[PDB]
Amino acid sequence: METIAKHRHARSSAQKVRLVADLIRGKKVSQALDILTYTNKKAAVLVKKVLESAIANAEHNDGADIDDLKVTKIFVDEGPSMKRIMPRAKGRADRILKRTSHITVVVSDR
Amino acid sequence: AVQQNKPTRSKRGMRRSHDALTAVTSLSVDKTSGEKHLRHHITADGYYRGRKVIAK
RNA sequence: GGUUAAGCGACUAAGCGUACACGGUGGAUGCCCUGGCAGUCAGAGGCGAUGAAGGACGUGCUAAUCUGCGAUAAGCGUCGG
RNA sequence: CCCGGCGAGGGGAGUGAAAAAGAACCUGAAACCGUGUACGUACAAGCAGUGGGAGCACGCUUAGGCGUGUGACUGCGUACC
RNA sequence: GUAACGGGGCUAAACCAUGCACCGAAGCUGCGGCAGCGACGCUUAUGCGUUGUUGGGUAGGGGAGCGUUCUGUAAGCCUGCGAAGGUGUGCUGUGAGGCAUGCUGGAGGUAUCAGAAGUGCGAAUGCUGACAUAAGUAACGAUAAAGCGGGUGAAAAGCCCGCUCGCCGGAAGACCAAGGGUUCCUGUCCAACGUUAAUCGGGGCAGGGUGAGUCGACCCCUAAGGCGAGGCCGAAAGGCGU
RNA sequence: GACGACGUUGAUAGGCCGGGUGUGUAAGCGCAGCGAUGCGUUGAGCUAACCGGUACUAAUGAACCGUGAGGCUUAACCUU
Repeated sequence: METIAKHRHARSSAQKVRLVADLIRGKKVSQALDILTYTNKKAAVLVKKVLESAIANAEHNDGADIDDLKVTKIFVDEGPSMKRIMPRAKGRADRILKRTSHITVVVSDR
Repeated sequence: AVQQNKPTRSKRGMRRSHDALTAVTSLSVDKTSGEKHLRHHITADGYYRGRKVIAK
């Protein structure tokens, strides 16, 4: 049995988030939580929130046990971008992109 | 000042091979409170080496 | 089976490449028409000091915009359906 | 009903022929960016292909020595308008 | 930078004369297949038995075809027992192509023989939209400067309160005109906006707030100048002026 | 990044104690003078990175990575 939790339209570039995601791939949930607690990155808070939600879904919907769960799969996907204008010198204008991403976490008893 | 050719995606990955970060190898356990904490750091509840430092 | 010597020799992937499977981004393609384009046969070819064309502000059980209307203000009288 | 900041965003239940039709909504192509698996790659020099060709993986086969993916080594080879 | 045989290296693997072998091209021969033009069999609505010979190609001339949208044939034919479109696989022709079928999709498609064209894109520093590269690199806007305690909150270097420190003071203080038009006060919210966070804001939403016989406008009077009944002048429009 | 020293069985850094060096007679009090000042206590007070010492403060018990006798062939040797 597998349980899925997602966070779509997160305000962070996929490249920055992917650094944290690779840290907990394939690890146990108990060990994964400790690692995220002592990581000084903004994306760590975002990923930790999603992982906790997936764990809760397993008990309520599937009736699983914490001791047998581990992070089977994890990946990050790019989302829509927002266009903005930044004035420059001598009357020139520039385009600014504010990227977002989708975060998916899969936990299973395997 | 500027490039003459477009770098490939393969080259971009090669430069990025040193950007991976490292996790904490391990963390200590308090002697009295029993909770986990960073080595040489105060615990969340205010303990340190079982001395109960100020926890305001 | 043991020691020494000489010759030969797989298992590593920080990353990267090709193929396949499953996704994200993006809005092409197919299908659709209360909108347009070009004509035929009939109309009518003017409105205004009895205040025009076009506008401002108001008007509901009503905060905004559109349509209608004008302090008798999403309406009043009369004759027909 | 559950996680979350009486959030954003998700997992169940329910409606429906269909929810991978959930309002960022018919169909959902390409550039571009990711996860998984097989094979190759850290003493080798250049339009990256073409002719020859070992090994490995996999599907077949009345072992029929064939099919598919990968490509150590070697001859030739300086894009298009 | 050896740099005046392509390199090793050679006393023949150098030079002259004579002779016999072998290597060597898309040239010639052998085997299989396609097409153009000739003469013959008077074959034949023409394909062959034959039969000789030919087939590099820019500018350019001549000949023959594939596919796309629309009209007739069609009140026909195929289709919810799954159409167009999208994505794979197998077979097939000399080529542009064609046929069958798995998955996705959920309502239209069209043989044959004729007819008509907005009928085929890689380039024009082409036009519109979407997405890459440099790169997680430069930068975050006057070098007047900050430190600590408490409070609120999911979260406080930036918000509120308190004690210190620093800066302007003919202003970086106070009151107006011009211009702007609710930015003013209170409650509430944090997606977007603020070059960071945000509980805060000139941001989102709702309510409240501008009281004159004496201040200003209107009003009475005129300057520069404008308009101007009659009038003078000018093809028309119109110009000057009491 | 790297490189060197040390972590209680301890002088690695700060503080502390003594000394050195630099500056040049602190403050308070007393005396002389109408006063500005001068003189005594006094070469006084203060003193960064330096020298010789000292566990007062901080360098915690653990945890983590790295394994378990190390291929085939031939010759000489153990057994010249």
